[PDB]
Amino acid sequence: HWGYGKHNGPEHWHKDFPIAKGERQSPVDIDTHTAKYDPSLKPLSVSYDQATSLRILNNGHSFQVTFDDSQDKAVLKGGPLDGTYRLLQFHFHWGSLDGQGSEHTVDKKKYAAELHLVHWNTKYGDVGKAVQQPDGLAVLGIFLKVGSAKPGLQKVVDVLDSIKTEGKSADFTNFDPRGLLPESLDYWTYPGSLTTPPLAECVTWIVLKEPISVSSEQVLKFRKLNFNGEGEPEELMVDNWRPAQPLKNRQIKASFK
Ligand SMILES: O=C1NS(=O)(=O)c2cc(-n3cc(CCO[C@H]4O[C@@H](CO)[C@@H](O)[C@H](O)[C@@H]4O)nn3)ccc21
Ligand SMILES: O=C1NS(=O)(=O)c2cc(-n3cc(CCO[C@H]4O[C@@H](CO)[C@@H](O)[C@H](O)[C@@H]4O)nn3)ccc21
Ligand SMILES: [Zn+2]
Ligand SMILES: [Zn+2]
Repeated sequence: HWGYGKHNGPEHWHKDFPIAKGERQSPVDIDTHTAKYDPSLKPLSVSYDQATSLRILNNGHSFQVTFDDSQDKAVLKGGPLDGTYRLLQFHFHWGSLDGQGSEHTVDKKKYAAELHLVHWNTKYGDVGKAVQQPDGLAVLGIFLKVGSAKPGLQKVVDVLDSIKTEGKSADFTNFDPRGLLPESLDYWTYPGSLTTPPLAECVTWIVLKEPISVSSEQVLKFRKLNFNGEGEPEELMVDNWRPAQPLKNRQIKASFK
């Protein structure tokens, strides 16, 4: 009923999810010359030392690594946020070729991929309640460019052969998501939405300025995953990105000059 193909892709999503044409949809193009430096924005606090990864799963739209969010173990605070947001999962969006794959763009530039670390506001008790609130989630977005390998991604890439098709999962304990972060935490921020159905308008977006570099071999492994289930016609999981949506009545703020 929804995907990234011609007949069920982003241009169709509004029929089942009318909020797709809403006032705070994501992703957006980040126009760097219109984003305003906000000296009131605090440094982002990423506290991932006690993260407990659980599983890696092909859900037919991406692959995701899930975390134990039943306690304040891996949390995001600070930056534009009030209160504490627990890490639930990370996943990626990527392209069929290196010149596309990201969801956010920077002055219309598309990156080869984009990493989303999804966190929810503990004031609302569980993620299902958080997605119904305008400040319920915080998603840390990180761009990927192709160049050198990212050592902290290799443990992910090497297990993808075991979750090739929709529905497959595997144990993925003791994975440290700090290994996926760039050096700088300079960021842009704006209020937006989930980028997949149900497209709920519950996200404070925090998009890092500095991309991470991954190797061509690493992204090639992303592109060997399948959207389909085992035994169905093979359709490579590539181009699983929603394009930029209208900014409408929103301001993007920068944490840096
Ligand atoms: O593709 C995307 N770009 S995204 O960052 O906007 C983004 C955000 C999301 N979210 C959806 C939800 C609602 C609960 O669902 C979650 O239920 C948990 C168990 O409680 C997890 O087991 C499970 O992983 C799942 O995520 N929260 N975030 C999904 C896709 C995307
Ligand atoms: O003194 C200040 N420092 S400030 O930068 O914090 C600041 C911000 C503001 N505003 C922020 C907004 C919400 C976004 O709407 C904005 O985006 C445009 C394109 O999106 C149009 O919708 C509209 O023209 C608009 O510019 N409205 N006003 C006013 C004064 C000051
Ligand atoms: Zn469906
Ligand atoms: Zn995402």
